[PDB]
Amino acid sequence: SDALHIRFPDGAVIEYEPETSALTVSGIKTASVTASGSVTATVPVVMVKASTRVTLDTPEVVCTNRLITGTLEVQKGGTMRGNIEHTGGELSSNGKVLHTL
Amino acid sequence: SGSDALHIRFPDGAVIEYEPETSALTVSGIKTASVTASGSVTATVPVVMVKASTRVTLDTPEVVCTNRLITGTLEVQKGGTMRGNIEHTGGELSSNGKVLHTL
Amino acid sequence: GSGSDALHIRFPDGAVIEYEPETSALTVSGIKTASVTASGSVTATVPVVMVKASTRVTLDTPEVVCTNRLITGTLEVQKGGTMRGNIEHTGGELSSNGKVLHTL
Repeated sequence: SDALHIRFPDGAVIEYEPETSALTVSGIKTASVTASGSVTATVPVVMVKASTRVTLDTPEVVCTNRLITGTLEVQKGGTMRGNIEHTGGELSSNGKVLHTL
Repeated sequence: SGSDALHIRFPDGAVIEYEPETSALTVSGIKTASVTASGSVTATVPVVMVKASTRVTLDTPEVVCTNRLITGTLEVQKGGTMRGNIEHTGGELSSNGKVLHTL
Repeated sequence: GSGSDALHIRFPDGAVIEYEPETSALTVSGIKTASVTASGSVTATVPVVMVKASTRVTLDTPEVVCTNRLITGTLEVQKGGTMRGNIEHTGGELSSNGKVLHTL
C-alpha cells in the first residue's frame, strides 16, 4: 500500500523510487490527460525533449519573463514594447533593408 | 515483461487506465491535476499536444525553445534582442508612430 | 468499495500520489523528479495549464507552435526569423545594427 512498481505486458512501467524520490513512466506509446479545470506543474526545471514538435493550442501562451528561441515565425501580426535591439544580420521590411550590414 | 494491469474507476466518474495492446495511458474525468517536485519534470516523446481552451502560462525566468518558434500573434512587453536576418512582410512595421518601410 | 476505485499512496520519503474524488483532484507531491517517456504522443486537454518553474522551461524540439497569441516579458531571437502582418513597436527604441530607426 506504500509502493508503486507496475510492469505491463507491453514492457511499459510506472514506478516510484523513494530513495531518489523519482517517478518514472516509460515504455508507453501515448498518454492523454483530460481535465475540466486545470493542470499545474511546480518544479524548478521542466525539460520537454520532443523530436517532432510541441504544440500549445490555446488562445494565449504567457511567458512571464524571458523567451529565448533560435528562429521565430510570427504568422499574423504583433506588438513590441520596450527597447528592441537587432544586430548580426539585416532587418528588412517590405523588401527594404532598414540598416545595411 | 510484466503482467500487471491498471484500470481504476473512481466514484466521481474519473478513470485512470493503461491499455497494453495499444500502449495507451489515459486519465479522464478529473477536474484538476498537479505535480509538485523539488528537482525536475521531464517529458521525452516526439509529439507534445496541449489543448487549453483558456490559457497556457509558463511562469519561469526563462522559456528556451532550442530551434524554431511559430506563433499567430506576438506581444513583447519589456523589450528584447533579435539576431540574424529578420524578414518582415505583409504589413507595416511601425516604430514610435512611423511606418519604417516608408520613412 | 472492494474494487479498483481509489488511489492514495504515501511513500516513505513523504511523497504522495493520490486521486481525491471529493474534489476530482489528481495530485503528485513531495517528489524530486518525474519523467514520462512515450514513443508516440502526450496530450493534455484542459482549460488552464500552469507551469511554475523557478529555474527554466526548456522546449528542446524542432518546433514550438503557439496556435494564437504568445505574450512574453522579453524576447531573445538567436538566429533570425520572419514576421508577417503589422508589427507595432512603441515605448522605447527599435535599433538595427546600432542605429535607432525612429526616435519618438
